Amino acid sequence: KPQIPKDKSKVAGYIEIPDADIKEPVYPGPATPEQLNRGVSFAEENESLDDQNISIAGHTFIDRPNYQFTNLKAAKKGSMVYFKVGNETRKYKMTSIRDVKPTDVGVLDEQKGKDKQLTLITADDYNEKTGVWEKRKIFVATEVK
Amino acid sequence: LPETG
Repeated sequence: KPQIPKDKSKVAGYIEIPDADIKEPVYPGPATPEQLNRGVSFAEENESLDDQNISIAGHTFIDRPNYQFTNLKAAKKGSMVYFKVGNETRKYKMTSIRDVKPTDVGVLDEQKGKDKQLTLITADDYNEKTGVWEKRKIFVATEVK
Repeated sequence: LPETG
């Protein structure tokens, strides 16, 4: 089964969202500033490609409109999302849970039902004291299967 | 949880 590298400097996959012109290599988590400096990365260090919900975080940087997840808001309901691993191209469609604040604006959409999903997180303003990206917006995509 | 980054 698809495995995420132990070496944090090695690419684990590729994520693409055509409608938003996003094409990025995905690195192992957790998503710290160093990891996001490398590219978008898995949310948690213990993430698994066999999980029902796979989370990937990406930066928002206005100096570079098409950098990582800066242009993710351009991906509306129904937008195709491609997650490429070594042996498969997984396809997902953006749901109505998009561009929403992590808490109270939106929550568990399919984390338990309706199948496999990808949770894309735009991250900004990392707080070293708490280990949290204070500025976050989530986008949930469900597998086309 | 939804998650964080």
